[PDB]
Amino acid sequence: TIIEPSLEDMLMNKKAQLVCDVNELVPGFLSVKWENDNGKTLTSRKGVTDKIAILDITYEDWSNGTVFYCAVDHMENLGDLVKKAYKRETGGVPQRPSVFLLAPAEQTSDNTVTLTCYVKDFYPKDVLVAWLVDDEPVERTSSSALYQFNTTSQIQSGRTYSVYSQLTFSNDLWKNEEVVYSCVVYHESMIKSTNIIMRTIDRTSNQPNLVNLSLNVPQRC
Amino acid sequence: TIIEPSLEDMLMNKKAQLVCDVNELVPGFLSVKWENDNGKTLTSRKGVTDKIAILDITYEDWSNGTVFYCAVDHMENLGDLVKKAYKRETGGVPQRPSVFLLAPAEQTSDNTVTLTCYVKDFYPKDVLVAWLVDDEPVERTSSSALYQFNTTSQIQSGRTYSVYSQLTFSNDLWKNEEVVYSCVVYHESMIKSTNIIMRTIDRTSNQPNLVNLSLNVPQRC
Amino acid sequence: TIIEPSLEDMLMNKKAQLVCDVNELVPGFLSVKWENDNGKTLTSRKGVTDKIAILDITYEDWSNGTVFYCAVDHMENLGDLVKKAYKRETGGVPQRPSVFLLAPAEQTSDNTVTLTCYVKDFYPKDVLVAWLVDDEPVERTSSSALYQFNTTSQIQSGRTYSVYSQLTFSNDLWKNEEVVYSCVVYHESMIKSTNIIMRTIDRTSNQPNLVNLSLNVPQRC
Amino acid sequence: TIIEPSLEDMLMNKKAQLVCDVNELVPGFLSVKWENDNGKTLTSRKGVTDKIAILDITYEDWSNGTVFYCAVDHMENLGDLVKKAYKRETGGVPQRPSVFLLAPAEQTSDNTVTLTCYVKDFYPKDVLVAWLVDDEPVERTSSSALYQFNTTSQIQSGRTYSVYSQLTFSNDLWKNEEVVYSCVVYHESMIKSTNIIMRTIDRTSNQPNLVNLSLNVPQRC
Amino acid sequence: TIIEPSLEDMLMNKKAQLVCDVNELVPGFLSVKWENDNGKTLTSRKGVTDKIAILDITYEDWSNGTVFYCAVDHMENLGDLVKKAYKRETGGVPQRPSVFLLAPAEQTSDNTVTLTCYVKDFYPKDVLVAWLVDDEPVERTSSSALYQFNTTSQIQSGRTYSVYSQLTFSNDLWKNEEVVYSCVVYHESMIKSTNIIMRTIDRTSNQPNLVNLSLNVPQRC
Amino acid sequence: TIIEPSLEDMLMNKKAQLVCDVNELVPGFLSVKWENDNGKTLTSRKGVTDKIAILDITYEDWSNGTVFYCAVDHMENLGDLVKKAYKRETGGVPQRPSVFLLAPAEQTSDNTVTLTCYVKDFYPKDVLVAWLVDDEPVERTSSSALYQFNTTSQIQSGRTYSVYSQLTFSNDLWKNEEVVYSCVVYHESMIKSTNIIMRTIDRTSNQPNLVNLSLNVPQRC
Amino acid sequence: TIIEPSLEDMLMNKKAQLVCDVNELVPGFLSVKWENDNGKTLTSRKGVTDKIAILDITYEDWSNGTVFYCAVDHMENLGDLVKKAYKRETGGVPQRPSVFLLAPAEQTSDNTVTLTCYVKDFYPKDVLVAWLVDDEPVERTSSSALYQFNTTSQIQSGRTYSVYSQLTFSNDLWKNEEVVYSCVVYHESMIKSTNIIMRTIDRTSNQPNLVNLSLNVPQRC
Amino acid sequence: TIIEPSLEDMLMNKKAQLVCDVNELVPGFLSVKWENDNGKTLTSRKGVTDKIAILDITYEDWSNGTVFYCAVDHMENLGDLVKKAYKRETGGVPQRPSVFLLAPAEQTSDNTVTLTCYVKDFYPKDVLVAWLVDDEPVERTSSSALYQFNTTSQIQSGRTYSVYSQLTFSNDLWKNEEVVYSCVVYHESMIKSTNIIMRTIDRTSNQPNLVNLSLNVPQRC
Ligand SMILES: *[C@@H]1O[C@H](CO)[C@@H](O[C@@H]2O[C@H](CO)[C@@H](O[C@@H]3O[C@H](CO)[C@@H](O)[C@H](O)[C@@H]3O)[C@H](O)[C@H]2NC(C)=O)[C@H](O)[C@H]1NC(C)=O
Ligand SMILES: *[C@@H]1O[C@H](CO)[C@@H](O[C@@H]2O[C@H](CO)[C@@H](O[C@@H]3O[C@H](CO)[C@@H](O)[C@H](O)[C@@H]3O)[C@H](O)[C@H]2NC(C)=O)[C@H](O)[C@H]1NC(C)=O
Ligand SMILES: *[C@@H]1O[C@H](CO)[C@@H](O[C@@H]2O[C@H](CO)[C@@H](O[C@@H]3O[C@H](CO)[C@@H](O)[C@H](O)[C@@H]3O)[C@H](O)[C@H]2NC(C)=O)[C@H](O)[C@H]1NC(C)=O
Ligand SMILES: *[C@@H]1O[C@H](CO)[C@@H](O[C@@H]2O[C@H](CO)[C@@H](O[C@@H]3O[C@H](CO)[C@@H](O)[C@H](O)[C@@H]3O)[C@H](O)[C@H]2NC(C)=O)[C@H](O)[C@H]1NC(C)=O
Ligand SMILES: *[C@@H]1O[C@H](CO)[C@@H](O[C@@H]2O[C@H](CO)[C@@H](O[C@@H]3O[C@H](CO)[C@@H](O)[C@H](O)[C@@H]3O)[C@H](O)[C@H]2NC(C)=O)[C@H](O)[C@H]1NC(C)=O
Ligand SMILES: *[C@@H]1O[C@H](CO)[C@@H](O[C@@H]2O[C@H](CO)[C@@H](O[C@@H]3O[C@H](CO)[C@@H](O)[C@H](O)[C@@H]3O)[C@H](O)[C@H]2NC(C)=O)[C@H](O)[C@H]1NC(C)=O
Ligand SMILES: *[C@@H]1O[C@H](CO)[C@@H](O[C@@H]2O[C@H](CO)[C@@H](O[C@@H]3O[C@H](CO)[C@@H](O)[C@H](O)[C@@H]3O)[C@H](O)[C@H]2NC(C)=O)[C@H](O)[C@H]1NC(C)=O
Repeated sequence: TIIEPSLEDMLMNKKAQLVCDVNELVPGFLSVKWENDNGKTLTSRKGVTDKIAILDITYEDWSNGTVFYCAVDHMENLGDLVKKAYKRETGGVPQRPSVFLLAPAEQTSDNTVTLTCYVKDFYPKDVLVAWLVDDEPVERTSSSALYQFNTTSQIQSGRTYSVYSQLTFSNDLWKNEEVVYSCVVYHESMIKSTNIIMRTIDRTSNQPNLVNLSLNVPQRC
Repeated sequence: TIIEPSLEDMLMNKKAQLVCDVNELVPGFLSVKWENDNGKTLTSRKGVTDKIAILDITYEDWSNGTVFYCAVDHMENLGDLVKKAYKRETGGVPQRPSVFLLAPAEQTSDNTVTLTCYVKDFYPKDVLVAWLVDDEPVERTSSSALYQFNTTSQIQSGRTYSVYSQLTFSNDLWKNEEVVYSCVVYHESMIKSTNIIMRTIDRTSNQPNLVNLSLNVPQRC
Repeated sequence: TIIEPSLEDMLMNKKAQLVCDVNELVPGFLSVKWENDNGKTLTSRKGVTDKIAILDITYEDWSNGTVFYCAVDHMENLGDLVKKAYKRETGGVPQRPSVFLLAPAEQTSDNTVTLTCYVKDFYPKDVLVAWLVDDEPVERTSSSALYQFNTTSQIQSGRTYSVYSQLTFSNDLWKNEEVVYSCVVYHESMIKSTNIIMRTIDRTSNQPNLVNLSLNVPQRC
Repeated sequence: TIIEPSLEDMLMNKKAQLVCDVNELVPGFLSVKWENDNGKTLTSRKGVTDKIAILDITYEDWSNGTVFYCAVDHMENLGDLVKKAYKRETGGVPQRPSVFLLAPAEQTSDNTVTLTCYVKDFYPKDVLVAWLVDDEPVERTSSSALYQFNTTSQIQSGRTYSVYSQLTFSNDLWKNEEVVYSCVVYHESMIKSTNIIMRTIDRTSNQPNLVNLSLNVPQRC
Repeated sequence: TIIEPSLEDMLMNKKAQLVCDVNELVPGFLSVKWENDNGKTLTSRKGVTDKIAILDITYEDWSNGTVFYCAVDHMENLGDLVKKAYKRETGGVPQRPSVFLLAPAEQTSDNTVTLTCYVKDFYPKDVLVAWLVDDEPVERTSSSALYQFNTTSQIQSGRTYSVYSQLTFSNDLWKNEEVVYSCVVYHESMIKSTNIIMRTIDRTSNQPNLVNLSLNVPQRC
Repeated sequence: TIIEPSLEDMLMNKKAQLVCDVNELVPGFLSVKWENDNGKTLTSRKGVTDKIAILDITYEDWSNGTVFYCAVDHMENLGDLVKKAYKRETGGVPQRPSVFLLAPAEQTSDNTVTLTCYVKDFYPKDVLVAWLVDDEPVERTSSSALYQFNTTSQIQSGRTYSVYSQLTFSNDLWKNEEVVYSCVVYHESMIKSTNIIMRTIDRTSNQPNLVNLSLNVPQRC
Repeated sequence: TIIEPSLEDMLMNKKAQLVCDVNELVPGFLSVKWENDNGKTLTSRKGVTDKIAILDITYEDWSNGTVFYCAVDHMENLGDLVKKAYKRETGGVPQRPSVFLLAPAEQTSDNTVTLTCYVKDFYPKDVLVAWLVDDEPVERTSSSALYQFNTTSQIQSGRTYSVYSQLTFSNDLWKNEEVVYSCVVYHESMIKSTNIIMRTIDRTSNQPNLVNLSLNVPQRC
Repeated sequence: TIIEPSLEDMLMNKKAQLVCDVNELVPGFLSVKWENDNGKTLTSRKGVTDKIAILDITYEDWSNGTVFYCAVDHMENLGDLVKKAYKRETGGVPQRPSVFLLAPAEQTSDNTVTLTCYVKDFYPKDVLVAWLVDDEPVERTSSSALYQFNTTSQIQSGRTYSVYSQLTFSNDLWKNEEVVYSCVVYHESMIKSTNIIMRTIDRTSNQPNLVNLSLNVPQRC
């Protein structure tokens, strides 16, 4: 049995859905159930399949740290109860991440270009990084067959966390057209206002004085 | 009797309040009323004073263009009815503004510095502009009124519009802060995602010059 | 009844014309009148229509703060008298604005560029901003199709005023790169010398420095 | 049970050791065993504890892709056999990775700086990265409480990989006259490529400059 | 008897005064007279001394080319009549000048600098050149004592004219300031919109790039 | 009767010719005469016409300040004597001028270009300015109509003077021939040394950028 | 017996002195003599010593190529006659040289700076090169002891010749004076106009864009 | 009798030959002889003709300053002995020479370009300079009229010396955007010192550049 954490972007609307899927498919299955910590009857809903239980959760409970239980009641497995739990690590006071958007270091001869948004020192583990091309998400922009965004794992030093996000596209488009790309960070520290943090960049508006020199001495004979 | 349009900032959360103030204070007053276009009985609420009527409106009605009526029913003015209306032009497809964040142009001497945020070609006439000093609203932060900001009036052309916004503060902070400022543009062209357009100027570092170098001396032909 | 302030540009010749238009057109009309503060018979002139009253005012009176009165004497409205007044505030000493010419705002998405001329703190409200293409006003050469200019309203911080003005044209003309533009500002604090202040821009300015090289010296041990 | 891949740095001497650890510690344990794919008796050695099996492997087998098997023979678990294996993904050919040193990310809030090393593409999933400070990787009187380094996970696209690694230290050391930092990358393609980043001060005029180098000079004493 | 042309700056207000001074002072004098071409009685007035005749002339007459006559009627010289004439060449249509601001000319030996404003190929011979420091005339400043300016004669190449004008001051103001000096050119052709043309110059305008760096990277083998 | 000062270029050979022309041509003429200050008989010569008197003068007399009187002795005018004088102001002590050669300010659009020569602070007040295209007088080369040039009049500030000289030609030549233009200033402040001061602009090459590199990988610990 | 060619600088005044000195001092001496090619009596003068014979020569004869004879008539050597000759190579039309002034190549800290003047392809072998500092000869300047100058030998390729002249002084003086230097070449092809060619140089005025970088790789152990 | 100094290039192998030629050819000749300072019998060899004496010398003697004597023993001249000597002044410490490559001298009139090599300070007054293109001697497969090289004499200020050398060729080859020209200098105080110059073009934007470098890299294979 596997559970999926509620989507962050939606909980930034004070609502979301916590689904619990069942993996014990080797034997038969009977029904899913969503219960409370005390075992009280917690109202729930049914998903596409009977092995999937959906539960609507508001920001109040999610932030407060309340723990819910998803259980499987197969006729053959009723001898035991796999009463999984949704435990959220709480405590501490949120720390605001420090976002840095780094320009690409690829040279002209290179084939593709990558933009990296790096965020450091935020305590709450859950975060989300998205990208915009000019002012529309890359996942929905018309030009979406040549952009590839990804996010790495979280590296923890002390009580805080840090991650690196990425977005890659062809060098020709980087050096041909003129648009502004933005890395958008969703984090809990910014719930009071905006609910979001952003950093923008474009080729023509960086103007870093530069000098490039390459020396090859073949030493050939 | 004067009405005030709902605050866009909170209407982006799909809810808001339309308050109705009464100006005919020269004679006495009896009661306020909030009705529909057809004159039906439209549920309302009461503000601090009896001359103030509050009405809760969702984004559905506001965007659809439904018109409400606020009326005054003074015992002496009952001969007539000042049944004001809230008319909000609806028009057609919106347009996404193109924001530009223009940097200061003053010199080392001037006592003050000014950041300009020009936002152009947004068809709907409802727009809001805020500023963030480092990551939090400039209105509330460590700055004890050290930061001031004001927005100009709107320009028209075609069926579009345009506007500027300015943030002013002493240049001592400008050259001894090492922070990142940002102009936030609340508009309804991006109601499908984020609901905000940002442009930022980063001062956390100052590496104006860069140099790259490579040197291969293959010692084997 | 609506009044129009005397043109500043004309008043930079120590002459102008204060026109008085009548808005109470729902009933009939009889005659216009231009009087003094004391109600004395102040000589006036007549415009195209009987509802338009022209009054010639010299710089002496306008600067001194003298107040004139325009009245309507309709046969039916003679019971009352809507004796309008023209009052220009004059409490202070002028201040010289610091004009700045900000960075160009290009957008290849629509192939258009806009240049912003910003006027900083100046006490007296009366100001006027015009544009020159090379050495003649933009409204002479090709304004009919290529160039469009506009100016916003004033924003008052303390006792002083600021205003933004813009000029917009195609980016293809931007690439001509053989045209210096210039914004000229008229204001009352320059009456002693030339009545204007000028600033200029050119397509080529504030551009970074880049040097790229590759060398292959084939040595021969 | 759990196995640990052979060290890449050691394997750059054409030898290494593959250790096999046992995790089924809930019941007792009897002996470890290291066998071949066919089950033949493969000579092995014993480590500090009986639950640890060490096997010496040369570069020939490791590169060829030969698979070895580690088995546990507990007196109670003899009913079954957990004959784990060591499967290495081998295909195509090594791809020369390009490594970039990204711009530093200063943060005056806590007075720290971070340098990033980004290895773009490399087919085989095995890679190692180390940081040098004037040729002083770690424990060389500097890496005690001054410099910290970590490495992220692998992000895969198509049939290639990439990774980031970071080095963090206080900005006080970042303001020294000149210090040489390097990011050596040991990859199974015998790369051993060192990329240098330095902070230099212009001599004729004093201005901060950031220099990047890539000496490939194969000069050896 | 010598005549003085009307001031151009005043005539940019459509008014001026043509003075007639008498030089035949060796014998006595009786009275001055200002007449028309036909000898008709042309009204005039008198100045400080009886030998000075003032005549008010408007813009129309001056541009049209009308010629006035100044005569002396000494009791002894009445035998003849020295009927002076004011002839102003009219010719064809005007031309505009192309104003240029040439390079500065410094002298460390004498510790002084000089700025030149060159006007090129304007047809009408009447032109005036004035200087501004920041936005006010040089002749009226706290530093006006240490500012010297002058204009040369007119060199006629073909049908057009050219003349040079300069401004000289010490080298310390030049090095240690951020003032923008401007040369203003009044001329008849540029009369419809504004009466003047302007240019600007600043110490830090055209400079060369310079990069000077040194490096020492102790590798090891 | 009018006199012409001796040419400076020839007096830089310590010899010259002082010609005396006669203007009283309304009546007849008899003979010219060249005398001394004391009226003594000063030997002279005869020019093309009897009304022209030539007198050979060396540098000694010219510099010393000696005067000479040219007189007309017409049979009818013998009643009086128009005994003109050649008075050359002398005093002070020569001051060597400073020469500045100012490059053209024009751009690639206009079809004419101009070079400027600014000579300043020459006390004797006797200068001559010439131009050389390629070490050849502009007036004796293979393109005379293709080059035009005139100098302005002196402007005096204290006891010194200053002048401007201009050389004008088409913009096509300025981009093609790649020659070395120079401005030659004849003055008496340096008779002891070379009698001229030159300033040159060289256009025989165009290497706007120059890079210097040096490597050293000592192979000795 | 040794002869010295007449000075050129003075031959540019159409006069000079050809002196012949006697070296046969081992025996006694009687008298010097200056004769013609035909042996005719050529008038001469006597110098400081009886062994030195001076002969005044004009530029007409010197250019024509006439050969003179200087002879020694010692009482003991009268048996023979050492009738030396002054033969000038006059075999073609003069060719004007092309002079190039080269800026110093010293970078910094070199303690010395050199200025080179290279003359190219002049036919007549006789030429002189001199140097001027702020337009005053180096020999008779206040800072004469701070400057050194020298001229190399002549290298003949075909029918023409070429030379290199040099001027060396301290680097600090080069970087802390802001003066203008100039190399002046005296040659015969320029007798028509100014008798000389001249090139000028200045540190600040001549400053193309440049980049200077060095890289030591101390291979320490 | 004339002698020829030993070749420096050969002496860079610690051996050479000192040839002694005889000029007293007017009378007969008998035999040559090579002796020591003391007159002792110093072994020698015979060249093509009897009048030429060859003597093999190692670096030891040549550097030490030993002086040899060459004598002629003609049957008629035996009355005297013209015992020539080979004395090389060598009393001082060697100092490294500094080599500069001055700016090219382009003469488009003749379509030629000359490069200059300048050796600034070498104490031993024996030096050799060679030019090479593409790492090939100018006299190797490049000795045709395509290239021409020469060297000037030596100029000494005090204890040191300096020289100039030139290489001339048509500028058609100079327009080839990539060729390497080098100076190699042999001198006692060193062994070899190369200095290359190239004529490249900026890759991103066309802008010719002139590069100059001195790769001291041992690079010995
Ligand atoms: C580099 O990054 C890795 C990955 O974040 C760091 O290892 C991780 O360290 C954290 C703790 O800082 C581990 O989380 C938890 O640690 C506590 C320690 O008491 C433990 O009780 C929890 O059960 C949990 O393990 C995390 O699991 C661990 N991850 C891995 C893959 O090792 C590492 O410390 C970082 N090193 C440096 C020098 O920054
Ligand atoms: C410069 O900006 C000003 C302010 O936007 C422009 O004036 C405005 O021009 C628009 C053009 O459509 C006017 O729209 C009109 O609105 C009234 C509202 O009652 C409507 O009845 C008309 O049919 C029309 O839609 C707007 O009123 C007007 N506002 C003001 C204060 O004048 C001005 O036109 C701009 N300059 C240029 C050159 O366009
Ligand atoms: C931002 O700009 C706006 C527009 O200029 C400022 O609003 C203006 O503020 C001034 C100063 O308080 C107001 O002047 C007042 O005018 C009334 C008469 O209308 C007079 O009775 C008062 O004594 C005072 O002089 C002006 O009316 C007001 N205009 C508008 C349209 O609101 C605003 O204060 C600026 N600063 C901000 C918003 O922080
Ligand atoms: C962003 O980076 C992550 C790094 O994990 C990428 O996820 C990984 O993508 C690779 C390549 O598709 C997956 O490899 C696959 O592994 C399975 C066995 O686990 C194998 O059966 C497949 O044939 C293939 O080799 C890898 O599993 C997958 N890992 C995870 C945790 O998802 C992700 O695809 C990257 N996304 C973008 C947009 O670049
Ligand atoms: C700008 O340049 C003009 C032209 O040189 C200057 O005017 C000239 O100034 C000089 C020196 O004061 C005058 O010389 C003297 O004039 C008086 C009066 O005629 C005479 O008695 C003296 O013997 C001597 O010649 C010169 O005449 C005068 N010329 C003109 C046409 O005014 C002018 O002063 C310069 N501007 C400034 C601010 O100095
Ligand atoms: C490099 O420069 C040297 C400069 O000396 C050139 O050597 C000189 O070449 C000229 C060629 O005409 C020689 O002229 C000859 O002079 C003798 C009398 O000495 C005369 O009898 C001949 O008829 C002819 O005029 C000159 O003597 C000679 N000088 C020396 C010292 O060698 C050399 O040729 C130049 N080489 C190149 C490749 O440019
Ligand atoms: C310019 O360069 C020339 C050539 O190097 C310099 O001429 C040289 O000057 C030195 C003296 O400073 C002479 O050295 C002396 O030579 C005599 C024998 O001739 C010897 O007895 C002395 O003890 C001393 O060594 C050297 O001969 C001479 N070389 C030539 C070729 O003339 C000249 O000094 C430099 N400076 C100037 C201003 O010309």
